[PDB]
Amino acid sequence: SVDLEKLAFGLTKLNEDDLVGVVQMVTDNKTPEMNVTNNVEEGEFIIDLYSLPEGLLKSLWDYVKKNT
Amino acid sequence: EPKLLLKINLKK
Repeated sequence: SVDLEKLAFGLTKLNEDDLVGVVQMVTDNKTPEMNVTNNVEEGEFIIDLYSLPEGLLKSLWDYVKKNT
Repeated sequence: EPKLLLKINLKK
């Protein structure tokens, strides 16, 4: 089970391209219930890891480990 | 109860 606070911290350790890749993976897998905010006008995303399913969280964690 | 929200601002 992914530690969500370590995930959130580790996500900020990615470079710009890899963090965009996180945004890509999340928007491609998102449903309304995962409470992802995407202000399309402002080009900003707000990810609530606590609303993501465990498989996506695991994919994000492995992605962080692979790219740091 | 603490929650870390991750805000990501993209290039426009």
